[PDB]
Amino acid sequence: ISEPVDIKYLENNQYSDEGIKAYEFIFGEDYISSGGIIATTKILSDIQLDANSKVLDIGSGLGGGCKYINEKYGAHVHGVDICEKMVTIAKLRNQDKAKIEFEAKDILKKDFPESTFDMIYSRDSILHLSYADKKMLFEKCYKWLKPNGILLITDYCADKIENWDEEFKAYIKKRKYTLMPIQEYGDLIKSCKFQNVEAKDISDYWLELLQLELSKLEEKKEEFLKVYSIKEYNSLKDGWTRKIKDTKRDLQKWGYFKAQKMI
Ligand SMILES: C[S@@+](CC[C@H](N)C(=O)[O-])C[C@H]1O[C@@H](n2cnc3c(N)ncnc32)[C@H](O)[C@@H]1O
Repeated sequence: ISEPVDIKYLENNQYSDEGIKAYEFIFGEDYISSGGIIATTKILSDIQLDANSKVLDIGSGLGGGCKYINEKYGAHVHGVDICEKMVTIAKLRNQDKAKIEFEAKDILKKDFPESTFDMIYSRDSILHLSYADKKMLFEKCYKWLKPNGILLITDYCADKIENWDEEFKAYIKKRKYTLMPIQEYGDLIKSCKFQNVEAKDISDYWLELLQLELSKLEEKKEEFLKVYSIKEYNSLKDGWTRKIKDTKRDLQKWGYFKAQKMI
């Protein structure tokens, strides 16, 4: 590992208990990333799997994606997340599902046998890894996939650094994200031998999601304050305000990546 993820920093900041619950409010139950179940439905709309398939979710969070994939396809699903408190919640909320497993571990410390998974799936999680660690992860993913297996990712991406301003640099620093442009990210995946690579800019869709997420939040302000704090309310509102502004100027981007292991 080049740059270990700062687990304690994450737990104390972006993924505080209060922060996680605030994300669930804005995205919907079981989700802490863009679009919640809405985006998940769209992202998986072309994917075909069955009850005998095996899927890895890298950065499984509270388990929404795993629940969805298992519900839609009946697949065996294995979610990995570095954050143990999340994994604990994911387990507690999915005790009914024999084909869903969650594991608390840094994905970079996981080893899976060659040809384990029909699909490797990751939603806004790889942004936590340094460039070198992204590359190491993609090389592992290539090994872990079955022949013809699919890698399917959404992730935050960015413009070149010379166009970053102080407020954007501050956000990146606060989040400990490592972002890069979409086509560079696609190139990294290609360099690991993946074929049929698609590296697509879905920022227009991202903006659609952000706008409705924010308007619903503001409509429900008084309700939010009954259960959660004004601090978390303003954190969400200001955070979405800046994401909307920064995607409109092409600074913060949403990338979609699909690739296939071909022998
Ligand atoms: C923005 S959340 C998204 C979670 C989930 N995919 C979702 O859509 O709700 C990013 C997740 O990546 C996880 N994560 C960060 N670094 C990781 C690593 N090295 N290995 C596994 N998970 C990691 C975090 O703990 C967090 O749950």
